[PDB]
Amino acid sequence: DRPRFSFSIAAREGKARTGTIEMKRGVIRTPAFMPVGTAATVKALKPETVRATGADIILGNTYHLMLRPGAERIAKLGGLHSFMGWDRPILTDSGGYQVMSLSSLTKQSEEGVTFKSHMLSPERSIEIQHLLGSDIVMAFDECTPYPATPSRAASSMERSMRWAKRSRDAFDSRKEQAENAALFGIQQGSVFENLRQQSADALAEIGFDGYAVGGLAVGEGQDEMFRVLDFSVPMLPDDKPHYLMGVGKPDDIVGAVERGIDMFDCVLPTRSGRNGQAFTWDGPINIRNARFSEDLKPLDSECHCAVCQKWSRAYIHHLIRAGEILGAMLMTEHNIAFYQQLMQKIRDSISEGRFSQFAQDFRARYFA
Amino acid sequence: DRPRFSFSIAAREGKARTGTIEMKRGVIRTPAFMPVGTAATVKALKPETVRATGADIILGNTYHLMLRPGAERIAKLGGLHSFMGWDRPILTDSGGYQVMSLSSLTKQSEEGVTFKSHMLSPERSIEIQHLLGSDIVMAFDECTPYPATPSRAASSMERSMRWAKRSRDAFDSRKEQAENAALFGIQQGSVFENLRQQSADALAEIGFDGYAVGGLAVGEGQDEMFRVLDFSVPMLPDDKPHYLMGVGKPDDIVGAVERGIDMFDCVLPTRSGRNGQAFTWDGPINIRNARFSEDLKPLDSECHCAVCQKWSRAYIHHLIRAGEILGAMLMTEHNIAFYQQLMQKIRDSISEGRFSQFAQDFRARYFA
Ligand SMILES: O=c1[nH]cnc2cc3nc(NCc4cccs4)[nH]c3cc12
Ligand SMILES: O=c1[nH]cnc2cc3nc(NCc4cccs4)[nH]c3cc12
Ligand SMILES: [Zn+2]
Ligand SMILES: [Zn+2]
Repeated sequence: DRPRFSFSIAAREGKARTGTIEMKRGVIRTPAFMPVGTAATVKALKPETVRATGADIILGNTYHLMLRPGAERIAKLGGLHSFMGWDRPILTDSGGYQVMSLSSLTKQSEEGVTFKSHMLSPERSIEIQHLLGSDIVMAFDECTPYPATPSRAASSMERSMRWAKRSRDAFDSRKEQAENAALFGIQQGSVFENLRQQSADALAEIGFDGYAVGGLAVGEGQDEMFRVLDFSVPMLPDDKPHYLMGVGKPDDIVGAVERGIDMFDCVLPTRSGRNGQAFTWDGPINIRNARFSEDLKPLDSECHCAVCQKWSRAYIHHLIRAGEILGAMLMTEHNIAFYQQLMQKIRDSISEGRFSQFAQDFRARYFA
Repeated sequence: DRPRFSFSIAAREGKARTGTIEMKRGVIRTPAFMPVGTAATVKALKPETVRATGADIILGNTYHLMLRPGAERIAKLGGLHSFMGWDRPILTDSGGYQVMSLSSLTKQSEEGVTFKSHMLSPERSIEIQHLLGSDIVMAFDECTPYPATPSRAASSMERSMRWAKRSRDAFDSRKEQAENAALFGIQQGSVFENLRQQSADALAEIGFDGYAVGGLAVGEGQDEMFRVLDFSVPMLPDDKPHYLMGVGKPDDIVGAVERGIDMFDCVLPTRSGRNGQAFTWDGPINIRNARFSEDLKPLDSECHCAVCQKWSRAYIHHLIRAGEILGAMLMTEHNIAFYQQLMQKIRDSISEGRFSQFAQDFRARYFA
């Protein structure tokens, strides 16, 4: 039987790593991309389809779920896995990020955040994630807005570290959760090296199963994000997974792996898929464009997904233009599959010591 | 290799029949329910899922398709079957019914109907259905509104019979179509027995592969519809399929089979599914109802569909309330599967000479 949590690194190249996270509900191949489940569903996909794309784990947003059906109700119904029909690992977010993003009349304090649906404390967040039956639980933090002054970034980071300790204690106080789930801490500090160091030190002292880099992908742009990752990731414990929250575009993922990131999530493949954007190895295309109206080729010429085996650009163009549900289904399946194929190529190239070459080849073609 | 068209009756009970239609693209078990494909998709379902429910044939609406992408474009892309990924038979409607329903500034004449997208003649309709690559082609007719005076019903029916002859000639003039597809005529005459007789006589004189009962399910109600079917269906050639257009609710289907109907279509399982209505053997339920919020039972206790094997009422309730695409997917798959299971029970009971008993048992439970 698999352990609660075991991260093993099988191969390395520079700062990049490939390996596995073993958990009770399954094995996660790293670097990993986690499709996002909002409101207990990866939009427009049955869980079996999500698995068919290659996903080992999904991210469950807790924000909508804690509102409806409610964490308690989901617990009564047997937990999130049973509820939505996904039996593999689920990483849940804390709910606090989207509270700041989607709620109104929010009021912050040292205790937590109070909000009106469109009080969430570290303790309540951990409890909600428990009630959902989360496999990987995120500490409740505060994502510092960008740009931030050094003073405000420091104050925000310091609060987040206090909340990280509270998250740790709440998690540990619940026997069933502590024995069956894992807990990740989140590094803050904006773009400031000294604050990032203090945050990493605080998190490592508390001790977590994995470490996220927070406070990025919030408007700073790729150059600045990469610059911050350059010094921030080496501050985290090497022997634990590194999770870059909310990232991202294919090129962002490749660059982040080059800098030591092991885990990713974003709504981009799902959300932009329903909007008409399809990822290809020659860069993204918008299937709504009239140039695809009679194009019999698949979305991507090399993609192994079921959509590219069966349907043409012309048909998917028609579906998206017509507002048909099947359009969203096909675009989303392809995009998630593309992301998983990207992760597989990344893992294989690191394992073979040719990831640097892959990154170069990928960029040359993707941006040709 | 299968013939262009062969209808064989394997068993009978009263006016009810069960058998098969053999065509080049596949065999159709009768009595048959045809899921409706609007804009080249059965809403929220991949074709493989439509087939998995038990469907042998789908109905392709031509109205939206002749507007976008256009019949000519679909022909250039290889035809409707290739376009949407359904390789089994497709019955196409003439496009005229929805022109009267969905278009504005329509102008009728003996030549056909002129309309503004939100001239369609018998010849153009048959050509469009050819360009789509239809297996069963519907004659272009006029659905007389209800109620209709005897004079207006007569004039409308007479025009429809003239259009039926024009449809026949257009179909026969095109070698590829005449050799590979079938053509159905449509009986009109409103609720009037003498006009129904004249219409049946006219259609039989022209000669068709199958005969539809038109002009019903247009507001008359079940009692009146059944009364008209009582005298109308026996007027049609016994050795050819009988198709009741636009029907319908499960009880309507059962009663229509009792009166000699072999083929059905309606948007009810697809459309009402997305709205929240789920069919069960104990009658329809609306999954949005709060009473289902914590109900762990499947949509129906006996249903063999994949949805009822995997997901609870509680989950589907949540999805539909949240406006999630997966909600529409699951509801539609179940409803279409329910309809196919109904047709299977009908076919089996006729084959076993116990259909009368089945109809009684069905109604007693469905309306309990
Ligand atoms: O520090 C963080 N803490 C907890 N959750 C996060 C989620 C995050 N998502 C993004 N970027 C993606 C976006 C989602 C919505 C606006 S930007 N950056 C993120 C940072 C954090
Ligand atoms: O005589 C007909 N001719 C050609 N198409 C039809 C389609 C039909 N669909 C219904 N009823 C279902 C409805 C669809 C829209 C409003 S009622 N009745 C129908 C009658 C006809
Ligand atoms: Zn693909
Ligand atoms: Zn079912």
